[PDB]
Amino acid sequence: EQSGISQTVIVGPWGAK
Amino acid sequence: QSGISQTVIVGPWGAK
Amino acid sequence: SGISQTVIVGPWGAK
Amino acid sequence: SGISQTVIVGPWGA
Amino acid sequence: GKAFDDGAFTGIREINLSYNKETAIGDFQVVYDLNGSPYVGQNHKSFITGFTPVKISLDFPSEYIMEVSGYTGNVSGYVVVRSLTFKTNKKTYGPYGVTSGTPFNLPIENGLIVGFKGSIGYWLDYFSMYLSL
Amino acid sequence: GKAFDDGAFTGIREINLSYNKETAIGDFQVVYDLNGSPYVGQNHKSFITGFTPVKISLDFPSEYIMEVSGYTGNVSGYVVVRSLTFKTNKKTYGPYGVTSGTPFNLPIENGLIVGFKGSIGYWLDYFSMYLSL
Amino acid sequence: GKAFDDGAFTGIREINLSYNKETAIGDFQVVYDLNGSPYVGQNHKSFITGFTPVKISLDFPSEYIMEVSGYTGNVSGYVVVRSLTFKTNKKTYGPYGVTSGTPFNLPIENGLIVGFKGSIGYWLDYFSMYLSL
Amino acid sequence: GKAFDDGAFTGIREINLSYNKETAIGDFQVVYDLNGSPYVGQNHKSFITGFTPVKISLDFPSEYIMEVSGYTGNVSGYVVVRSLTFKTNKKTYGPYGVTSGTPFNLPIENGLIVGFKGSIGYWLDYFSMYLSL
Ligand SMILES: CO[C@H]1O[C@H](CO)[C@@H](O)[C@H](O)[C@@H]1O
Ligand SMILES: CO[C@H]1O[C@H](CO)[C@@H](O)[C@H](O)[C@@H]1O
Ligand SMILES: CO[C@H]1O[C@H](CO)[C@@H](O)[C@H](O)[C@@H]1O
Ligand SMILES: CO[C@H]1O[C@H](CO)[C@@H](O)[C@H](O)[C@@H]1O
Repeated sequence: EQSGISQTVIVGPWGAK
Repeated sequence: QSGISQTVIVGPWGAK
Repeated sequence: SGISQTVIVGPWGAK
Repeated sequence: SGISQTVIVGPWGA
Repeated sequence: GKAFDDGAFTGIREINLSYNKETAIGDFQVVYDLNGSPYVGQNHKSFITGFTPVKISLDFPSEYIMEVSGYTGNVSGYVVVRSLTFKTNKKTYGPYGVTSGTPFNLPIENGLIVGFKGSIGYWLDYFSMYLSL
Repeated sequence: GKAFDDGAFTGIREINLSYNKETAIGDFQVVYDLNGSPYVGQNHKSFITGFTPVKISLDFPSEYIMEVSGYTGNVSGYVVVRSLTFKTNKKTYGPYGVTSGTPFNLPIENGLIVGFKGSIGYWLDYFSMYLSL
Repeated sequence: GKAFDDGAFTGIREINLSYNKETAIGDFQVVYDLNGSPYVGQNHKSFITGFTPVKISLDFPSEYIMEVSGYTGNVSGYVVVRSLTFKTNKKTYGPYGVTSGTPFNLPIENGLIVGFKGSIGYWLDYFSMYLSL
Repeated sequence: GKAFDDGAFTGIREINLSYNKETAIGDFQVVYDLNGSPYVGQNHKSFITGFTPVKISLDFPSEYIMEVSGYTGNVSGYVVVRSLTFKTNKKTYGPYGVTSGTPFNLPIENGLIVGFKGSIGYWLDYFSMYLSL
């Protein structure tokens, strides 16, 4: 599974879960 | 550029 | 996964 | 700086 | 509310949000940097009016955000983002909103914020940030 | 007291810390994954003793931390991390310590914590995390 | 010639280049993916015309380039890129151009090409690639 | 041959390899940097002897590799790595081994080589490189 879509680190979410 | 690899760092928490 | 990934180029040589 | 970076390989050619 | 996801970019040039001192954050929009060209992100609008607009124009690329902090809490029964403060290497923008409730802070020691995603109904319900080197 | 910086690794196999219900977090040590093998991190110890040790053994690589949170507050004149909580995709470990003071939380939507840095005197004064894909 | 730098994106959806069986690569344009939506890149054109245009449409995001290779050589006294071949996890596109001169190849075991830069005069003189997870 | 995969690190401090001009590259071993500490990688040994030892001691972190190039070709019926050359921002080390066969080159504009993996029998059969910011 490698996708052609580049990944990025994401932090959160803050607020309603 | 440095010859040292870098990475994302978050914080600090606990006072600056 | 729980394993950090890294870009890898190659291989150069056989296969 | 405020500009994101990325690994770059090359160049190939002249 | 309506979920949004700007995606990741090369950096941040300007942030345009709106807030109400008695409620929470409303509109949220960002002009990112996409490999040297300003990228006008879509405006993510609150379903209601009544907010005060704020324009945060950074001196990109020398100026960049080093910490994002704020407060979450209930408004009309909804857990929302009530306040936001953006701190860069040059100055502090905010607090915008209502500084009460549960605080939160994301200090960045190394790296950059390069995108926002979240959800907005009457207010900003929640948000997340893309981080990169 | 004494600053520490483990730097970055490939993942996390185990966290070993200690705390005291009268005060705050004391020792902190991590067994990291380094390219498929365990790497035993430096043990960062409090200058004092009398703490309760706890071991957090993660089922690496399937289990990984998705959120870190806790409390910071005054302890005999120092503002330190009084409590820590680690939530993985599998379960929650903690709270360890005393849940009093102002809270903080780092939820991760994509990526991994791959290292820890900070400072410990009598207690854990502060800490930062390395994040990576 | 004219130097170009597209910068980095989130992936590649299409490559449109042109070549001439007697010389080398001429035009080069990429339709990138930018956060799930197409981003039409700048068309980097030769100072001359008469080339054969080619379109490489990738089944993004399932299909992606795994190896780029080709040839550099002399054309009227200039060392330029005479041929290119893009191999994805699904097929091979090319060779386009004259497969003569010195070969080069960039196999990628893990990661993605997410941008291009280089320079084009009468022909593609040289190029580099942005790589990312 | 016997496969090897050192994995990824913080940087490179020294490379210890061996070669034979009649044949190809033989031994390959690397002292990497692991968060400020030298990490002695395992010595991936050729099944046979008679090689000429080469030590490339980099002035880390000031000095770092900017390009790795070489040649692949047949020796006793096996397609292997016959030669290697390591160019840094300060010096060029090599070529080690005969420069015949199919050339290859990996120039790096931005980023660092941070690991090596491959396979060694009588000679280096193939290898890949970990790249990172
Ligand atoms: C009052 O309800 C609206 O506003 C809240 C708060 O923003 C949203 O959570 C909700 O889905 C609706 O859009
Ligand atoms: C009592 O003082 C010690 O402990 C505190 C709390 O850890 C540190 O901040 C301080 O520098 C000393 O090391
Ligand atoms: C004929 O000269 C032009 O074309 C060559 C090859 O493309 C370039 O190198 C050069 O600078 C000019 O632009
Ligand atoms: C003599 O054979 C050995 O050496 C060659 C060249 O390295 C390998 O390809 C092969 O599998 C064995 O390990």
